[PDB]
Amino acid sequence: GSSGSSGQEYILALADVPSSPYGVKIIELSQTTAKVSFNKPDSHGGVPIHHYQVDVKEVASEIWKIVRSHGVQTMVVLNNLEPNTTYEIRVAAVNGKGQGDYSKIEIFQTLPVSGPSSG
Repeated sequence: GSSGSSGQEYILALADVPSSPYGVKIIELSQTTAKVSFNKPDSHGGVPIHHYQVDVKEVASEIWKIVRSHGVQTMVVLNNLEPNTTYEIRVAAVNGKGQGDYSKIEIFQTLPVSGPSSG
């Protein structure tokens, strides 16, 4: 029939990448940080997702920053951002196969600095 390593290549070999996530929205937005909460993808690329790839950057800047999570969580907080500024973030599903597709580009604007003294 065949030689070399073979056996578990029935479907796991003809598998595809996971679909783009949904429900993505910023629940906790700050002047410097920004929390992005989303829901699992309506479907997976055959194999179980490993992690999510998030890419955020200023609508004016041309540098995309990649921030990986610490697991299969659908929630991640961003940092190192300027207040009163807007940034475009996109959530994608990355698995053994790879980075399927990016979800509807999201646009969030940090809060305008108010003061360190609770008011």
